[PDB]
Amino acid sequence: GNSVSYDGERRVNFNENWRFQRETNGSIAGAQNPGFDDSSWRKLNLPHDWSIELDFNKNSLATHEGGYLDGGIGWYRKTFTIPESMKGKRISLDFDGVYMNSTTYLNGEVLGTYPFGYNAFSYDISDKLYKDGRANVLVVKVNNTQPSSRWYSGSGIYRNVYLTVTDPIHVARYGTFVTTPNLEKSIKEDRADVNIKTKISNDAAEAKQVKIKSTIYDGAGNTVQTVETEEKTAAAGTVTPFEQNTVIKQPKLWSIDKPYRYNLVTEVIVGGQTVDTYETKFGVRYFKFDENEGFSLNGEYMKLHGVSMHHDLGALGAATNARGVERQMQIMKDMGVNAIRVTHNPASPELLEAANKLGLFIIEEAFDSWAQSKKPYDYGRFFNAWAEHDIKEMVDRGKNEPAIIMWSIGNEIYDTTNAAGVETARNLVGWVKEIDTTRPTTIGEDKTRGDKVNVTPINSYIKEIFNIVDVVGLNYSENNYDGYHKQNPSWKLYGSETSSATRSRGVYTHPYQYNQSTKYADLQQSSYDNDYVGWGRTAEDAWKYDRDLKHIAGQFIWTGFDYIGEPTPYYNSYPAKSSYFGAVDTAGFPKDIFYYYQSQWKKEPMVHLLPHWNWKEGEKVRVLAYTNASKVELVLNGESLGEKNYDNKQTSWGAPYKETKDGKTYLEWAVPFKPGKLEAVAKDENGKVIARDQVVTAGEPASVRLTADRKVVKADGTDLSFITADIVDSKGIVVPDADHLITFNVTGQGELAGVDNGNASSVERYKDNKRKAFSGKALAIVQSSKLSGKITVHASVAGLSSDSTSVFTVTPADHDKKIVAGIDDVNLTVDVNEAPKLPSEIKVYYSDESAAAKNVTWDEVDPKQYSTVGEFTVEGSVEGTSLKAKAFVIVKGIVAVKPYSTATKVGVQPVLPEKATLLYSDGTTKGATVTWDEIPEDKLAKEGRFTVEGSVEGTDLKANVYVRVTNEVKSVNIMLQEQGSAYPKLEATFTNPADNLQHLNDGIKSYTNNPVNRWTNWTRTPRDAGDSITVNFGKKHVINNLDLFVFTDSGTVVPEKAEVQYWDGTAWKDVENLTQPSPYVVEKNELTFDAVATEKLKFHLTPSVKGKFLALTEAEVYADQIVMGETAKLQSITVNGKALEGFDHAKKNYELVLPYGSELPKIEAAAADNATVTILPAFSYPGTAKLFVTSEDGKVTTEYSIGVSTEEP
Repeated sequence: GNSVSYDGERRVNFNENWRFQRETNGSIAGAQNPGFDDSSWRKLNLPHDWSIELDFNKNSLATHEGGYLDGGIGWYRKTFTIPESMKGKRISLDFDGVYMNSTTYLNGEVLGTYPFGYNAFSYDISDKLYKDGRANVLVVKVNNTQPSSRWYSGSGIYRNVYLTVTDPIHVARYGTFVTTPNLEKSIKEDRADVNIKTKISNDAAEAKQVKIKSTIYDGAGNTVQTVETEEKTAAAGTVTPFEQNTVIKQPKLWSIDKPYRYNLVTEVIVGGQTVDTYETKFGVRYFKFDENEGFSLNGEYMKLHGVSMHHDLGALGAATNARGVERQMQIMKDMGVNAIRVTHNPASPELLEAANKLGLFIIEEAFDSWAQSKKPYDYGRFFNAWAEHDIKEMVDRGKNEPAIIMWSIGNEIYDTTNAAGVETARNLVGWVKEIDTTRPTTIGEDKTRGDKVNVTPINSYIKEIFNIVDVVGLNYSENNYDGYHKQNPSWKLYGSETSSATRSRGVYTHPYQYNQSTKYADLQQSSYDNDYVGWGRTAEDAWKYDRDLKHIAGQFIWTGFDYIGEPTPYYNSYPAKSSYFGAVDTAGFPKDIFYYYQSQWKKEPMVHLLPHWNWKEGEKVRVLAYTNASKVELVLNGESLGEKNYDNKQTSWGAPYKETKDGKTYLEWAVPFKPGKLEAVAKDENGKVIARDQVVTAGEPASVRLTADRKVVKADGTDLSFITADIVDSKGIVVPDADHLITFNVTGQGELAGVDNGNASSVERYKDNKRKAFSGKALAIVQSSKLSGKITVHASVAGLSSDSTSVFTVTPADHDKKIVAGIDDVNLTVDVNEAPKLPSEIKVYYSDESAAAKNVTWDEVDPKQYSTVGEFTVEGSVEGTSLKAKAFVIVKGIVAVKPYSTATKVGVQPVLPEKATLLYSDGTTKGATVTWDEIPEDKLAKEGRFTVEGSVEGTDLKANVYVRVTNEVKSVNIMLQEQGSAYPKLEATFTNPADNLQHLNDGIKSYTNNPVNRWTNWTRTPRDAGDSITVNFGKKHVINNLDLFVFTDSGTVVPEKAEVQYWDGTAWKDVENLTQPSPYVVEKNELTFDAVATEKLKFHLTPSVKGKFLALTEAEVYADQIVMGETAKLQSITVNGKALEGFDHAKKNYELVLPYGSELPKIEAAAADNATVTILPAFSYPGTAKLFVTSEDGKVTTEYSIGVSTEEP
């Protein structure tokens, strides 16, 4: 409980040294009062979301709409003391945000409560604090009862917390309001009129004469204008407004492509000298929403290329972070976005700051729902009492911001059709108009959609509300865009939410089909932009609707970034947790629709090829090229496939745009896949090259190379660097479908903030060290600490060469001068007897992220280290700075023999794969083609195993493999009947004696005229729960089809469902390719279920019409295959052919002490009755050889580990 630091700064950071606890076994009595002992409670910093830390409970009170993260009640506590420096002056506690139903106590007394929680609030605290110097105990209770939102929201203090220390006479909470009336006219004379409607409050015991000095500061820092008011009395305890006017000569206008701003410093003067100062940054701008010409900033017309977003920052959870929000805005700007529609709740301050700096329009949403709540614990529970306060606070906070151009009142509100809804809307508009009057108020409506093909008539109350608001927004109602403009010329229209399509990264299924909200087995969505919710639209359709109409200001594509929760195409699905709507995945890797929108909006030339190039030989693959170029041709590994081009179509008012004759905005080809490289060139209207892009096929996974966005970060303790882990081919090409487990490791002046891959269907906790790559990529976030230095990140994958990358951490004072911040170390790996390569120039990283390449002098080299196997380091120097370089080089290759195993049995040759691993005793993992030795049938037609030599190609040494006695598979041929066979036997939960179950495979049906064949489940006792049928097999074949026909009578009906299953040999498991049909009582049917090892095949049923019983007519099944068998435990263990000390099942690990520098031991092990043993020869000095064995049929196994140890040097 250290005293808060303070050095005269008006606002003091308060995120340090807090304690947290989450209720798990009922209420924690006595938490609020100081008497509680929180010694055991964990420490942490306040940008924090205790709902992302937890794991995905599928029984969480929040269903799929919420991400399945648990909510509940959490407690926060801080003990602190006020330094004497701040005694006798006003202090207040400010929260920028804390989720639902906050209740804060101080010194064991209720300090206040605030339900809304998406919005900042404050409490006055000076009186409560102990001026005696005692320890003040602050407690915050958060009661985010989980069923409270549609989208995942996090929990706890997810925004920065501050203390505000000011003189008793001080500027108000938001006591500044900079506006430039009539700028549209005054700009003609290069003169920006300014008004400063500042406010000051006096908490002193008696009124004092007060004076204001306000000076507008240029962006660089030089002054621009100054003003000073005549002194007036400030009545004690009340706010006395002031107003000043000034003119700025030749203003620098804020613009999307040039976001300039001015800083205003208001100094309060009492007694002839300053007593308080306030900083507020504004900009000079003027925009108009015209009912005919739409949006236009300054005197320039421009469409509102916008996207909706959610406050969710991704792997960070709900916790705000400046760099993360900045990265999101920068990516969206790179997409060509102009405006951001903020969620359905107010914006974080970091979002507004990023918008101002990068130049993006912002629309603030007030509420997700009015009094009519949408969830049992939603905000509507408190609306009647807190709506005015919340809307007033939001408008007051955002008013000075130049980025904001709107104040949305709500969205998707189900009581908006009632008269009371109109009354509430009028009241809300009035409340908003009280503070701010220079921005329109709007509302997003969806009920106007109706049938999305026709101009739906408008409900009367909706018409009244639309008249009330200044600008009207529409949800998925493109059909009403032009009609309502004709029927209501006064209105101004724009698309609040359009094209709610779904798409996953790296998934390219059903290219030639468009489906409306259809689930799939793999829990994915096609990236061909052909899947959407029923009310949504294809992105091309929505963009075509918006583009053609002048009066429409623009659209806001839903969910620029996907977010946790709301997986609409997979309602109530168990593994699905994250929305698919994202144009950029949760981690931040763009999808292909990113490039579509880039081509559509950004004016720079570019090209992107949609599908990856790792398909099967001889297959036709749909290839689409998003581009704004007039021509494109694909050079398929040397030969041009064919050129396609656009037509420079012009809109009604003459806007030029490109599109094909067919009316498609994207070029397309149908190409038979040929492995190799596929390059595309964009040719301008004259046929001259303007941009290029290529996709090249990848091979086997080779490495895990890491890339960081910003290699230099600030040491403030919160700046982040986003590192991308890519599974890449030996050539360095990212493998399109790579999905492996990556284990990270971070050391230095930084910590692992989180990990991500973007797999919406993965339920792997974000706050963990390891993460499974999805579509060949993964993301690890590292945050700097208070101390300068470097952060080193290490990643490793089983079977692939590891990699490491560095991130340099400089102090905030350093980050304005290009002092040398560090140098990246070259990583090299070469075969034995292979010379190295050191680049003549290496990248030297100054501060300010202004890195560059510089000359390098490399120290002498001794060829001894490369005519051998091992590891070492090489040094160098750089002329520019005294800092030294460094290089790590790995030498590996042929060392010793490598273990391996395979399997066989009677009548079948062993499984001889055509590739062998180059798993030498050094950690090598290269693969090479192998031809295994021929074996005669004398060895194969009996029990036992044998050794087979692997004639590897291109390598000096051959591979040796051992044989298990379990493998069994022959063919996939068709079979009709068996003269002699005992396999076709069946059993069921119940069967009627008068209906033989074995008659279901006679092959006879009663379509024309034949004997009646059926099976009966009728019983006087109801059996509506369900019954199942089973069939056994012992074949070595693959199934071709499956029968599920049905017989019906006065008592029997069709099954409700068929939950087919397979028995590989140890349990029951559901089969793949189910495709169960709806009732089929009329005509024939055919099914082609997946081929699986199905020693016993079983399917469970339930009655289609309950109260009736089950029946069948023909359910023949055909084939099966077998894999596994039996074996025993471990028997042998050795080190360099010797024994081992203290070897027993009980001990976890064993080691052998060796002289220092000794060659790594050869470690071998064997198992009784020739079991599968995962032998692991020693590879390097650090590490231990860990072995695992297969034994018996179930959990029987034991971990055997031998750790190499040495003596001192």
